[PDB]
Amino acid sequence: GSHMLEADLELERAADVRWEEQAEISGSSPILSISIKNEEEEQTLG
Amino acid sequence: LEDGAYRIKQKGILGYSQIGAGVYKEGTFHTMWHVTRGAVLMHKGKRIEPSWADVKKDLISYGGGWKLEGEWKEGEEVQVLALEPGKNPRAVQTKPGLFKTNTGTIGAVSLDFSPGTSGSPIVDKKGKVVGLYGNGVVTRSGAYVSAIAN
Ligand SMILES: [Cl-]
Repeated sequence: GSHMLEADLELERAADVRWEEQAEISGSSPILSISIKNEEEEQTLG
Repeated sequence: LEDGAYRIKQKGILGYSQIGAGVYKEGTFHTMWHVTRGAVLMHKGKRIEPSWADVKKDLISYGGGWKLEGEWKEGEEVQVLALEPGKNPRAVQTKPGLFKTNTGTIGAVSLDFSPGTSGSPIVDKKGKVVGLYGNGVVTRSGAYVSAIAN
């Protein structure tokens, strides 16, 4: 076989695991993410 | 790796695609079997290997046994901390339901996010993870739901 990995699966940290108070108030809330990140670009790792 | 919720991205020639998500807790990364199928994961040049899986529950952990400790109880609301492809994280509060299946009766939330959200944590008011999004199961009524509890 090959000693190289079949697929490059990478992890990228995105959020703290916690209950979000704003979502309890309104039903839904964006989780402020970080500088403040205004948009997720899927194609780039971080 | 620090504790938290992560995206899982697969490289190809056009760049990364988000195939799912998971949770790092107490040294262990938790995600869905259907997402990685046991494949090795990388984080910032560090490899992590599969340690345990339950294909029937659609669960797999890397670098240790299952650490998630939340237990949902009927009537209680939870939050899906959704990491969808192309979107910043969003908390969505919802009340899971009980559904009948051939195997028994389960607690489940509606499949209201991208399939690429699979692995995102569903948390209780204590901030504990009661399950992960994206374990699609068929109910007796012929609905697909996202199972969290037996
Ligand atoms: Cl937990």
